[PDB]
Amino acid sequence: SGFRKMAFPSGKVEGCMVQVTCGTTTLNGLWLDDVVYCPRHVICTSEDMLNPNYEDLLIRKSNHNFLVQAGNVQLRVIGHSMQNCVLKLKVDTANPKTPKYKFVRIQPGQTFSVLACYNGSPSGVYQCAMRPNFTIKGSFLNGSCGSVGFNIDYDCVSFCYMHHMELPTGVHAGTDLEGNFYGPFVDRQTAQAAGTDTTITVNVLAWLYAAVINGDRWFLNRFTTTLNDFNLVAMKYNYEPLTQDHVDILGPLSAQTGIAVLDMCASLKELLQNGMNGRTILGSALLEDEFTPFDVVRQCSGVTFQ
Amino acid sequence: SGFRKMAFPSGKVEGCMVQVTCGTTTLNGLWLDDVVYCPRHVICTSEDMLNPNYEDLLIRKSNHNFLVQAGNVQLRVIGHSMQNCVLKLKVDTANPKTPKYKFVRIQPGQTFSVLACYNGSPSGVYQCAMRPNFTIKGSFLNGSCGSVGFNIDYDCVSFCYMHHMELPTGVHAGTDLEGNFYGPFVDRQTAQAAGTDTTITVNVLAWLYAAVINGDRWFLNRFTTTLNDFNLVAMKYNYEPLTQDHVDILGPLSAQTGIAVLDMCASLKELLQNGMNGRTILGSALLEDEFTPFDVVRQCSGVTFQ
Ligand SMILES: *C(=N)[C@H](C[C@@H]1CCNC1=O)NC(=O)[C@H](CC(C)C)NC(=O)c1cc2c(OC)cccc2[nH]1
Ligand SMILES: *C(=N)[C@H](C[C@@H]1CCNC1=O)NC(=O)[C@H](CC(C)C)NC(=O)c1cc2c(OC)cccc2[nH]1
Repeated sequence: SGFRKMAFPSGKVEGCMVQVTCGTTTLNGLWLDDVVYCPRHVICTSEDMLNPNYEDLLIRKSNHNFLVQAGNVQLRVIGHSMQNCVLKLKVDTANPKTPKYKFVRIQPGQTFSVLACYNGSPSGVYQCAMRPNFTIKGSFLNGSCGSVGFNIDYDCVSFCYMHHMELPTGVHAGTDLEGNFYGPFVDRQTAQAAGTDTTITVNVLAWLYAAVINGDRWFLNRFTTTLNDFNLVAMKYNYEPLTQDHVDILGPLSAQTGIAVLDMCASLKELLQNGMNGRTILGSALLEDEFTPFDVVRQCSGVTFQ
Repeated sequence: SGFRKMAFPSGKVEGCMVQVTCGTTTLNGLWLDDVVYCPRHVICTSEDMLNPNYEDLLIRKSNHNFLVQAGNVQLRVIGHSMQNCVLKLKVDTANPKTPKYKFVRIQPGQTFSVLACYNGSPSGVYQCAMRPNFTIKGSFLNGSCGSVGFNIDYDCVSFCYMHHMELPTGVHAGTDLEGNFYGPFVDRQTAQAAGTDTTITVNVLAWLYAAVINGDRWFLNRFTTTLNDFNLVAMKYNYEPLTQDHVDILGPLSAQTGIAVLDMCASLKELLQNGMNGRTILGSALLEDEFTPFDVVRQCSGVTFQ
């Protein structure tokens, strides 16, 4: 029993983090096989940062301008290339700890673990959601760039995120491991706006099912609703429209708890309209939206990895 | 910027988790050097837990009744002993992945990372506090006993917790790695009460300092108070009394934010008396008490380990 924001064990990723230095700037990179992946702004100087021409800054640099070290081991760089917003440095030695791995572009509302790193060394791990406006609510300081987010499916690490910037509002933005930003952001020292963020309805409902599985049941009611009528209440309170694909995803949970999806929608509707009344669900006074239905199912059925 | 409940990177601990089988029952153990540590109730049969005589169940068992598996490697058991509520299995081979480590008995209000495991393999990691009533608010299913809690200081893992039971109210209890329970709990299927749980006042203030560091400042006020006067407010509201030791520990944070401890107590008093008014602090509608002052400084100044 109990239910926590839980991250994936980070052993397989800690083994891949290295420090990458170019001139003054140091950040993190990801060492897999014979390639190190790192954010490309490692090649900026404190002036050229307000609008860099990265194709023309990469030209002033040769391999040996790139200092890569795994722990105290220095790696020899034997090639370098730019793909979108990441640099890829070919190194002489292939990471003996390379896990079996995939590169995956994640979808809004999906969750992943972040291993926050500084100077190539892990500091901590936490779970995160890719918000609908393509930001994440993380904990990142100077030097954190190159930190990666990931999921683990059995033995396979799915890398989905590399960290690149903090926006004005204090949320975070970054790329997939192909260097393509999530969202409309660019890697330049400019003030960029994220759009308005809705709440992930399908996740809030999966959390209500976790609550019920764990004994927390005061929010259950006698009522019902329809997908279209609840969706009017979702608009008003800034929740993503709920779809029949979402309904289908909540079904194994609906079928474990004996509570049909649309009656759980009805319980939610009434929490949105009247609030919680100073009570709590799974220890929270707010509606939590960073658990996918998969997360709820992993944590209530006990899925392992190694 | 940002602030999350972060766990320590779990790599050094994953290398130590193994499976321990005694008849029908399988749970987790901790392999360090040539010794495996696991909860002694691995030797109970599904009947005997209501009142076990552990010395007399442990006598019916020989080395070879204990099957240890580290991944797929079966370890040979060459000795066994009971120390308080933990079994110690002497195995022929020393764990090649043994980190530098100590066993530590932590104090109420200190935090630690939990690596939750099943069948000897890691499922996930989250951060936890030892409540004042010596329980923890975790996420543990059947098979999770033997999961351990730990802190990392640079290169040394400090093991502080091994998981043994869930109480009626759905909180959790366990031992230090010498097998002594935190709290008044015993390892038998009996009706056991956690005491009344107070809130960890020194941690709530540490979270308010974190909030201010990160821009959340709306709870700051013009008023002040005294140590004895706020403590009258802490009693009524179920908070542990604040001491000048606590003041002294909150001082480096008071000196980073330019806010003396007693002015921050004053902000808290009025949150306790008036609520939050539908607002949030660091994304929470509740007052968080599972960040120690140390945790706040680790996360706001970016401390690393590996
Ligand atoms: C990576 N090391 C760092 C991570 C930030 C540091 C502070 N918290 C983070 O998450 N990234 C950056 O510093 C990034 C570098 C560019 C060249 C890609 N810049 C920013 O992240 C940045 C610029 C900025 C402005 O205008 C300059 C205004 C508000 C916020 C902001 N953030
Ligand atoms: C260990 N593998 C397991 C962990 C539990 C499983 C369910 N959630 C957990 O945390 N421990 C036990 O099953 C433990 C066995 C020993 C201590 C004999 N028993 C309990 O944890 C337990 C007994 C109990 C009773 O019986 C009076 C009543 C309410 C709750 C409860 N929990």
